[PDB]
Amino acid sequence: ATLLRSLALFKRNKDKPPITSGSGGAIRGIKHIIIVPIPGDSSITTRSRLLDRLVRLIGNPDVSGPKLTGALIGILSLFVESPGQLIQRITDDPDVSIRLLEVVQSDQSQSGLTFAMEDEADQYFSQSRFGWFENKEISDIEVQDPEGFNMILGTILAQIWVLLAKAVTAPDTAADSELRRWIKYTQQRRVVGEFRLERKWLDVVRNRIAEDLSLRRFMVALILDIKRTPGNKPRIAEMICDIDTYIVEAGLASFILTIKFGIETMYPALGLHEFAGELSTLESLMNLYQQMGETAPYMVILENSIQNKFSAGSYPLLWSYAMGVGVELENSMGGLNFGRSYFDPAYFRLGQEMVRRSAGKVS
Amino acid sequence: ATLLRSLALFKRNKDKPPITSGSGGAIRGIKHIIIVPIPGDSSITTRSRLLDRLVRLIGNPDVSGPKLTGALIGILSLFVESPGQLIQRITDDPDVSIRLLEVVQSDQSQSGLTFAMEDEADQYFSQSRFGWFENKEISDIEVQDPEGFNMILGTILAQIWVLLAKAVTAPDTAADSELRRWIKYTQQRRVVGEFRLERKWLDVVRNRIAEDLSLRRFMVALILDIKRTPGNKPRIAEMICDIDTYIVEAGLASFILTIKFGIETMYPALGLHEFAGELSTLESLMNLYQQMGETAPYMVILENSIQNKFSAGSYPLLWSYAMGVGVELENSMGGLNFGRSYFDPAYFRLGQEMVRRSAGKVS
Amino acid sequence: ATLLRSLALFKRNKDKPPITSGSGGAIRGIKHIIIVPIPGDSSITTRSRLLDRLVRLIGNPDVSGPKLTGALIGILSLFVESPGQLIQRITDDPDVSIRLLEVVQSDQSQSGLTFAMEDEADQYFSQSRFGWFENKEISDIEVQDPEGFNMILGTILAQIWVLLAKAVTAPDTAADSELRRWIKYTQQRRVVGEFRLERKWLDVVRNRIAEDLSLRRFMVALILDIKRTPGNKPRIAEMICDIDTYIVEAGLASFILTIKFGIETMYPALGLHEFAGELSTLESLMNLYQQMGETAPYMVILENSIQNKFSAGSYPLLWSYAMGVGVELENSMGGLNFGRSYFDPAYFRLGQEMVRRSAGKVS
RNA sequence: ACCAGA
RNA sequence: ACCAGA
RNA sequence: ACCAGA
RNA sequence: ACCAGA
Repeated sequence: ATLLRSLALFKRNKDKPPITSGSGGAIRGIKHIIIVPIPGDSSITTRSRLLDRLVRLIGNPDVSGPKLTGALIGILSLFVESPGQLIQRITDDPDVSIRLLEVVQSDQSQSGLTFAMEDEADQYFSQSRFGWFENKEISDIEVQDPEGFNMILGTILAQIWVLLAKAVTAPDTAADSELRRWIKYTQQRRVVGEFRLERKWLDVVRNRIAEDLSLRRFMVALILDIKRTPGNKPRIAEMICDIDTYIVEAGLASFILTIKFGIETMYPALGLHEFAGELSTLESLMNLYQQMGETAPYMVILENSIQNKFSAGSYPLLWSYAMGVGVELENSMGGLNFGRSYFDPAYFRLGQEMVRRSAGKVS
Repeated sequence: ATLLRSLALFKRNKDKPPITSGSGGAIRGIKHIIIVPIPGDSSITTRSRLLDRLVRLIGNPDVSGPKLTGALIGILSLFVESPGQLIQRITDDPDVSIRLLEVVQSDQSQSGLTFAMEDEADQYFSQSRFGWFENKEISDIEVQDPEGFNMILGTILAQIWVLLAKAVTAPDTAADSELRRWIKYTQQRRVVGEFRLERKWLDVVRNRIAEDLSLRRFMVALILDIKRTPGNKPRIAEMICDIDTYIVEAGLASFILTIKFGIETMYPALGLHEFAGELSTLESLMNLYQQMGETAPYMVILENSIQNKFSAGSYPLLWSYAMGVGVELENSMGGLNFGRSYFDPAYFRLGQEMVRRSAGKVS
Repeated sequence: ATLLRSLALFKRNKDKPPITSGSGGAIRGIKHIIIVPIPGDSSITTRSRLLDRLVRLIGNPDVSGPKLTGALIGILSLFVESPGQLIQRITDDPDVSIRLLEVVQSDQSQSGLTFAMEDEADQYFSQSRFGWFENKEISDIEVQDPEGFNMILGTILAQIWVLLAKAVTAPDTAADSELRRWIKYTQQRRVVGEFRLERKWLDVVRNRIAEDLSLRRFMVALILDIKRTPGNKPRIAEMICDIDTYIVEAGLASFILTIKFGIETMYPALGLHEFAGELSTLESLMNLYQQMGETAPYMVILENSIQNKFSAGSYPLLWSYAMGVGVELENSMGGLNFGRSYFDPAYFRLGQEMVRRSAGKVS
């Protein structure tokens, strides 16, 4: 029986994360200065004016790659006291150097904001192609109370964080799903229902989160910082960690649903010998998933190299069995597109057959 | 059998609370000064006058967000000696900074109360839209005896704490349920039956408890402080912990009733293989429920991010089975609305069928 | 079988008493000075005169809340040497501060008693609405022998302690039950049969014990001190612990009779699966009942928050089965009112059917 | 909450 | 999220 | 890569 | 040495 433990150790080394800290520092890329307009000063009034001048900055076809990513990092961190020590706390991206600039309110400037460069800010912040709210009776969302801005900012962030859930997996067919979360935070009284940003504003951001990678690394790594906050989180931060249950494991559902339907049901069609090698390369992917730490449900949001390893192509037979168990059990699995060049529908029909045979067949 | 314990550890890490104390302090939100008018001095007379001038403050359409929340925190803590060291004892909310001000009685002021700012208090405390008692022959509820005020304050609090039970779950259809608790504390002689605040006063408060989150964090976290009081509690505090049995787990009844009817009855339709994966993701939610501590029955009152995890959408088949067992056993389960996009009524009809088949069928 | 012990631990934590000593001291209510006229000096004569001037104080419509409760605490502790070190020994109520004053006899005062304030006592102690004995040929019950006063005080206390048995559960229909205990202590020669206080005197006290809560906490917590007295108790104290067998568990008979008829009979209709979940939430209420200690039969006399947990609404089916077994077995169960909004008479008729089927049907 | 209990 | 619970 | 998830 | 592998 010496072949067995020599086989299991063979799959616990080729299916092992490589050890690190071997690069001396000659892998770091050419940097890229990005511009994140942080809120200026203690006062609430200028950070509501900053949010107003930076939401309509995004709804603009004339904004670039870095100017839009720095605009989003500028508004995804307005919910904290002193956002400057949050951006440099979170960003460990090696391709983007944060050069973040303070924005203070003024009555001299055209937009109303200067940089702490009085009119140079007006070329930073400035009709049928400007993205804005759906109730476009709105002109400005500048307020002066703290709990007003806390509910407006919580409304704007709650429909940028739900973009992250399927900006990279189902970008085009995300419009119906993300509305069902907007309905969720409206009846929870988390957000205000009036201030729904339109299809064209969100399609700027959803296309942006999909097309660059350092914006997603900022959006993921602050979520991981929200989770570590021990006590009662602040209420926008609780909302971001509430949206997070839709963002985790988003793009690993050829692996999560393989576990949920192929493994956990335990039909008699797992003792097939053709699965016996593929239950071990799925056992080792569950050992690998929990030793990657808290960055493991985001491996395809962060789009690292290790999500090729959790792909269903390494277990093409036991995955198809789990799609057969999956679409026969739930109504919700009927909408899942599983179109791959390794499908083998003879085990998909064997997956459905074990469910239909075991209808009233208590084990 | 190495796949089995590798599977169970996989569900005891993705269904695990994240470890904390990783934020250095850069998550804390922008603060918000709130105004909680605490009772002034040792004497009973000014805290009955404070209760009188602050109940009718709430029945007013001209009061704001923070002024109403500070009015409620002002009256939900009048039942203790020195309420100032209760508010700063309870409030660990990061979005609200308590600036609490002492209120002393006077004969110079219009309302009768000054701040320890003689007439500035009159703009703080001051007909068919002013909410007040149903027997609106009442003008004032200022008294001078201690046991009188102890019964009037116990009457006002006992119909604010029953608002919390379903302010966030069934806000609109709470009017018939909360009356059945008002009838309970009338025949127990806990409250006085005359001083029933009307529909329009309570709909200010029930809408308030629903729409902001730092008021609920104060209402929850003093309940958790009432429970820790070892000996005989004071009688208003015993009443709050008595109302508490209706506030606990309020919004988790897709999980509590899944345990009560799906699990604990133990019909032969739990050995279905389609439930075998969903009895383990319900076993791990019972491990998670008791290691969250004493803040776990209030997770949807506090509206944290972990009540998405106890949702019935993660076990959509075994939940529907338990609604089928549930509505067939009790008359009371017929009023429960369970309308979700994952219902699958083929197991709801299988849930009813196991009850009807097992009518006189002792195991 | 890992779901089973994970289920049983889930019900031994949500159905668990919360741990205590977490309040630093900021729960304690506003105090309330009460006036308990203790007997003055060693001599027997002034404590018989104190009892005389304080029984007719209670039969008076002009006495208040605190003056009546302090009058009752004044006479419920006359049976001990030095009653002053009994009141401050018993009262751990946080809402009532005992300010107890010594009463000495005199020939200068109108009532005959001064305070150790010669005429100020006459406004403390002073016809068809004055409650007094039924044989209202009696003018005074002042005596001079010790065994005379020991039998008069034992007569007055034995019809105040039987008020406590159902002052809070069946207040209105207690007049026929409490007479059957007065007949019991008359043929035992415990009391004197002549000195029966009338309906109108006792309806002052029974309404008082029902309407305030700190009087019941004094009446309960001295009963618990009577029980701890090791040797032969004094004879009035033996009588109070003799009345106590009617005061214990008074208001828990939807739980005691559920145990007595539903559980202990062990008909074949307990192996129903619909009861199998409700025999475990009744098993855990028997674990909870004996770890609450010696204050557990008085939880609804003390009216704490934990008697909502022993309510029949948490086991609405197995309770109705036990009312069906109950009213079919005894004549005495026919008088029990069990009218609740969770009755489900299909198991009440199933409860009666198991008794009628098992008539001469020895197991 | 409601019965009977020397 | 929605029932009943002295 | 694609579903559903108060 | 030769396949497939978001």
